[PDB]
Amino acid sequence: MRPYEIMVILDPTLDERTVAPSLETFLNVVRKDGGKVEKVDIWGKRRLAYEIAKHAEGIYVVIDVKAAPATVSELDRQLSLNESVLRTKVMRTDK
Amino acid sequence: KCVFCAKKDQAIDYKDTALLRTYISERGKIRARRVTGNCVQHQRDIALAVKNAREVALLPFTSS
Amino acid sequence: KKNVPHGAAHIKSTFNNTIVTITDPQGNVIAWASSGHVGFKGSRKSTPFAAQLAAENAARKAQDHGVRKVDVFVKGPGSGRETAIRSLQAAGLEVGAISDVTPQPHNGVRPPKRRRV
Amino acid sequence: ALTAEQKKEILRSYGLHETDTGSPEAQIALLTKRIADLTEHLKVHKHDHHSRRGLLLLVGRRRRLIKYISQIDVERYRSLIERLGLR
Amino acid sequence: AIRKYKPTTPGRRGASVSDFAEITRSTPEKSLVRPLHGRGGRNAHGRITTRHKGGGHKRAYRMIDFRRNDKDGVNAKVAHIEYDPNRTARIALLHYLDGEKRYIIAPNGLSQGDVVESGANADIKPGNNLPLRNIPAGTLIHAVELRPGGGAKLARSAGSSIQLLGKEASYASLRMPSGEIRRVDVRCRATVGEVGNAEQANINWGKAGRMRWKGKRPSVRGVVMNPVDHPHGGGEGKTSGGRHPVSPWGKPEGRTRNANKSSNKFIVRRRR
RNA sequence: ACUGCAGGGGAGACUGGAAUUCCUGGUGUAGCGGUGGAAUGCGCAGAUAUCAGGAGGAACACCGGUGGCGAAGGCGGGUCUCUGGGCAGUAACUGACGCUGAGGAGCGAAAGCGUGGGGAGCGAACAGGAUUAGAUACCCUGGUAGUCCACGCCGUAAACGGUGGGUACUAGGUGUGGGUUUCCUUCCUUGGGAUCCGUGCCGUAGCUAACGCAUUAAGUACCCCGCCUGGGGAGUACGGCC
RNA sequence: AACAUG
Ligand SMILES: [Mg+2]
Ligand SMILES: [Mg+2]
Ligand SMILES: [Mg+2]
Ligand SMILES: [Mg+2]
Ligand SMILES: [Mg+2]
Ligand SMILES: [Mg+2]
Ligand SMILES: [Mg+2]
Ligand SMILES: [Mg+2]
Ligand SMILES: [Mg+2]
Ligand SMILES: [Mg+2]
Ligand SMILES: [Mg+2]
Ligand SMILES: [Mg+2]
Ligand SMILES: [Mg+2]
Ligand SMILES: [Mg+2]
Ligand SMILES: [Mg+2]
Ligand SMILES: [Mg+2]
Ligand SMILES: [Mg+2]
Ligand SMILES: [Mg+2]
Ligand SMILES: [Mg+2]
Ligand SMILES: [Mg+2]
Ligand SMILES: [Mg+2]
Ligand SMILES: [Mg+2]
Ligand SMILES: [Mg+2]
Ligand SMILES: [Mg+2]
Ligand SMILES: [Mg+2]
Ligand SMILES: [Mg+2]
Ligand SMILES: [Mg+2]
Ligand SMILES: [Mg+2]
Ligand SMILES: [Mg+2]
Ligand SMILES: [Mg+2]
Ligand SMILES: [Mg+2]
Ligand SMILES: [Mg+2]
Ligand SMILES: [Zn+2]
Repeated sequence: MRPYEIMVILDPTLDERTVAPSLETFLNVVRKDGGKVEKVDIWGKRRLAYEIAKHAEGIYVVIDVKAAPATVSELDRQLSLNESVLRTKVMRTDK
Repeated sequence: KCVFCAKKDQAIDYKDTALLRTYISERGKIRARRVTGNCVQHQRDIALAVKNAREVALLPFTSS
Repeated sequence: KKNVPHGAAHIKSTFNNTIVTITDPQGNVIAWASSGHVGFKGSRKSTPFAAQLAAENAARKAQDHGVRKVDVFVKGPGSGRETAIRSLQAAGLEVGAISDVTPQPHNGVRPPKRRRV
Repeated sequence: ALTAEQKKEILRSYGLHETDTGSPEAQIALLTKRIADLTEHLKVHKHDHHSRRGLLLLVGRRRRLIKYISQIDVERYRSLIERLGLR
Repeated sequence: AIRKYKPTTPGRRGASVSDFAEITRSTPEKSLVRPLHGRGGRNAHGRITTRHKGGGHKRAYRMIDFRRNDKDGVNAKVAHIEYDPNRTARIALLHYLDGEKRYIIAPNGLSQGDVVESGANADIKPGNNLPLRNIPAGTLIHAVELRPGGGAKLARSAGSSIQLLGKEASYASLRMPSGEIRRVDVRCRATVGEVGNAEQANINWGKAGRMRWKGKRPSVRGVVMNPVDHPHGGGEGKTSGGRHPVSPWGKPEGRTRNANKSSNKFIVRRRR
C-alpha cells in the first residue's frame, strides 16, 4: 500500500454541491481492494494558467490516497474516461 | 547562501505555486542556478516542481 | 467605408523583406502595404528605408478607415523593425504598447542545413 | 528488489548460526533469489540490456562462490546443489 | 503467429499458415449454424456475373450478432474463440447471464473468460458495445453501423479499426480504415477496440491449389485473348494492349463512384 | 549484511506545452519567396500576411554548466510501473573465496538490409535555376529513399584521453560533484579543519627525441593479456568462416 | 560574383 497523491481538475460547469458526492463513486473502488483515503481537499474554482479544453476555469481536487499500485492505475483510467475530469496527475509522496 | 539548505525541511512542492513565483522570470522561464544561489540538488528540485506545475496549469509555460 | 478607432499593427521583418499589416483587435485586416508593394525588387526590400516607406503606406491607408491608434506586434530578425515603429508615429498614429511575438520552438522541428558559402 | 525482510527468510534457511550473512551457503542462496527474480524481470522487457548485463555479473559471482565451496568441502557442495538447483 | 513451413516440396517453399494459437474448441456451436452452398459466381439468371469464383471447400454459416441492441445491461462471458471460414477474423462465443448464446467478431485482446458489457453504461474495454454518444473521442472502435439500428457494417475485417475523431451536435466524425473521413449519426452503435487476427495479411499461400481451396478460380489476362474476347486482345507477338487500358467490357479507368450520390453530404474527405 | 545518500543508468505504459506544415472558415489585395546579385518557383482561379478551429508527425526552450550517471556505444518534457550499478558509515558475518584472461561469448554510434507500420520537417539520389571555359559541385527552388516505430540482420567509426586491466608507493597549490566527522555550531556561516570516493586546472621530483606527462602519470615498481618490426604493393589477392 | 595553370 503505497501513498499516492492524485490531483484532479474538474469541469467548471459543475456545481460544488455535487463535486464530493460524484467522486465518491470513484473512491469506492479504492476501498474494495484494501485502499485507504485520507484527505479529499477541494480547492474549488481557480483560474487556469492556460485554456485546457476550451475552458478558462476549473475545480481542483486533491485525493491523497494510499493503496496498491494496481488499484491506483485502475482509478485514473476511470477518471480520464469521465467527461467531467479535465486533467489527472498521480504522484508518489514518499522517497 | 542557499535558502533551502539554510532553512531546513522546507517542502519544495508543485502545489505551492507561490514559492515558485520567485525562481521564475517574467517570461516564465526557470532562472539560472548562479542567480538564485541554490545548490545542485535543490535547483533540481525546483525545476521539477516548475515542470509539474506547468502541466497542472498552475504556472504558464510561456507568458510575456 | 468602415470605422475602427483602435487597431493592431503587426510587423513581420525578415532578412529579405518586411510586411506591415494593420488589423482590428479580432484579427481582420484593414490595410497591409509591404515593402515590395512600394517599388522595390530584390535585395533592396530588406533595407530600413524600404521598411519605413511600407509603414507609411499602410498607415495613411488605414486612416482612410478611421484608425487613430494601434498596438504593435513585431516579430522577425530584421533591421527594418524599429524604423517601422518610428514611421507609424510620424504618419498620424499613436503606437501604444510594443511587443515581440517572435516564435520560439522548444526544440521542435529540424532546421535546414547550414550554408557552406 | 529483495527487501530487508525478504532476505531474512533466506538467511534462516541457509545461514549457519543465526547471524550468518557471508558464508558460501548464504551468498549463493541470496544470489539464486536475485537471479530468479531478474530472469522473470527479463521475460517482460526483452530489450533491457543494461539490466541483463547486471545478471551476468551475478551469474559470475555465484559461479565463483560455487567453485569455492567445492574446493573446501565437497559434502557441503552436494547438499547445496540439492537444496537450490544445478542444471 | 505465422508459422512458416519448411521447404520440403516446391509448393511449400515460401508458404506460411496461421499458428491458430488463439483458438479454443475446434468445433462450432450447433444451434448457431446455418447451411451455405456455393454459387460459382452465378446470379439468378444462371450467368456468371462475378468471374474467378467457384470450387472451394464446403462451408457453413455462423450466425454473427451484428445488432447487439437487445442486451443493454445483461452481461456476457466469453466462452470460446472459434474459427470462422466465412471471414478473416475469429469469432467469440458469448454466454449471456440470462441463458442465450451469441457470436461476435473477436476484438484484439478478448481472451477466454472475459466479461463483456453492453449499453450506455458499459465500460470502455475491448469488446463492449455502446452508442457513439457514450464513447469518448480518439477511441479506436470497430463494427460501426451506418444507420441507427441497422447493423454493423464498417471496419470489421481482421486488423481493421475506425478512429472516432469528434462529435459535434448530432453527428460523429469517423476515420474509416481507408483514410476516408465520414460523418455518421451519434445514435449509431460501435464496439470498442480493434478487430483481432491482425497478422493474416502476411500469410504467403504457397501453391496454386491452396487458393483453389479458398474458392479462387484462375484469371486470364486480357492481352493474351483475341480481339473478340477483350479490347486488349490481338497482336502477333505479345503486346501491351494497343490502346489505353480498359475493362473487359470496354470501360476506361477512372472514378466509378456516382458523382451525385446521396451520401456526399456525409463525406468530409475522400481517401488519399 | 545493515544503515543512509546522490544520479539525463535502463526497459514498458500513459501523457504535456511551444513551434513547423497541412486542412476548413473569416478578413484582405497583389505580390510573396530567395541571393553576393538574381533566376527557377509560388500567387493573382484570391497567395504571403492575419485571426479562429482541426488533423498529424518529430524533437523536447528555459533548467543546462566546465555538471551528473553508464563497461563502452551512449543518456536530459512529465508521471507511474518494473529494474541494474556506485559512494559513505557501522565492523555484524565469510575466511584468500583474488587479479588477469589465449580461444569463446555477449553488448556495440551512424549508414545500410528484411518484413510491417508511419511520414510534419529535414533531405542522399534525381530535376530545374544560377555561377563558370566547363560545373555531373559549392549557393537557390523543389524533391525519393532514409531519418520515426515494432521485430530481426549488420558489427563497422578519428568506437579517441589516438594512452589495456589490477595493485603499491612518490611535494604541494587550486575550483567543482557525492558522503562522513570535529573546536566558539550557530563564530548563520552553512565558515574553517580532518578524512573517503569522483571530476578539472596549475605545478615539484622524476620521465621524454621533443611537444609534453606529472598522486586521474606518459614517475618508481610487480602480475597477466592484446599488439609492433622500413615504405609501397595491401588490410588487397587466394583459401576458409560468418 | 570573383581566382585555373607553370
Ligand atoms: Mg532532491
Ligand atoms: Mg430461370
Ligand atoms: Mg477476380
Ligand atoms: Mg492467342
Ligand atoms: Mg472490340
Ligand atoms: Mg498477342
Ligand atoms: Mg513484336
Ligand atoms: Mg533516469
Ligand atoms: Mg500549438
Ligand atoms: Mg501536413
Ligand atoms: Mg495562413
Ligand atoms: Mg521522459
Ligand atoms: Mg573464524
Ligand atoms: Mg576477466
Ligand atoms: Mg580474446
Ligand atoms: Mg546485436
Ligand atoms: Mg540507424
Ligand atoms: Mg528499414
Ligand atoms: Mg516501407
Ligand atoms: Mg542540377
Ligand atoms: Mg538543396
Ligand atoms: Mg537499396
Ligand atoms: Mg521498443
Ligand atoms: Mg564517440
Ligand atoms: Mg588504435
Ligand atoms: Mg598501468
Ligand atoms: Mg582528487
Ligand atoms: Mg598540466
Ligand atoms: Mg613515452
Ligand atoms: Mg613491407
Ligand atoms: Mg577483405
Ligand atoms: Mg576470399
Ligand atoms: Zn540547497
